[PDB]
Amino acid sequence: ISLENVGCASQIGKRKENEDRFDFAQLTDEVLYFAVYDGHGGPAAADFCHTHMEKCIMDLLPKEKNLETLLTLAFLEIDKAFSSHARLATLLTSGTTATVALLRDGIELVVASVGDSRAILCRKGKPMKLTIDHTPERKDEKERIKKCGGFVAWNSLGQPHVNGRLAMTRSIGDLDLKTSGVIAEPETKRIKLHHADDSFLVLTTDGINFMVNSQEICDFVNQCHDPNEAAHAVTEQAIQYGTEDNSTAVVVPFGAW
Ligand SMILES: [Mg+2]
Repeated sequence: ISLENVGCASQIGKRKENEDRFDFAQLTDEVLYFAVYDGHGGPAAADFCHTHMEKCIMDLLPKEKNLETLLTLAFLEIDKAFSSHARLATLLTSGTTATVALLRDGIELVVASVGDSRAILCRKGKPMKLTIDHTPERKDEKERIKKCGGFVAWNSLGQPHVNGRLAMTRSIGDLDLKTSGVIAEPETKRIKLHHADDSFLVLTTDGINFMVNSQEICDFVNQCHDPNEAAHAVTEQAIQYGTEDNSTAVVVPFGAW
């Protein structure tokens, strides 16, 4: 897996600020990192994650061999550190998704997420979704919101929001909703890559996600010669469909690219 062929694109769109962050790096000889963070309420929370995630992960790697466990601890560590940082005034309502992929030894893929940023494995030409959206229509998420003293309010567009404010049920930051069910504990997915079958991994933010489903995302990517082109093609398509949000994509090529 060569990081020199990863594609990335981040387009601000019709917003005053780009609140998306993305990154990838080689953390150790065995472990590669890829992440998108889709901010809301100001970029503070996404930028924080973008600034602190590598080190938080690298510190944990000699202590935790289980990548799913590691990523869970890391997300909670990062949220704890962010909350100290905001405390010490819009920062109290700054929040972010976080979708983090670790790839160990070129073959063991672990994805941890809170929120609605997607990670899609293209396996044998078909989308395999490696995240599930943390949104208020989800039965388990609904139930935990009520259990912790939050509630769901539906806006005039028929969209559900936690306490009438937040469209997702897990995030980093959103400190005012951390005691009402909006947790930083991620869900994780583990998959063994198969380099004959597996074509790429694509991470996307809501500027894309609101415009296209995950099959359409794979479609855009597959019509492109390289990941770099693919990553721009995905973001530009979202914009052409009239998206108003920041649009960010990371395309990581695998054996079957
Ligand atoms: Mg956003």
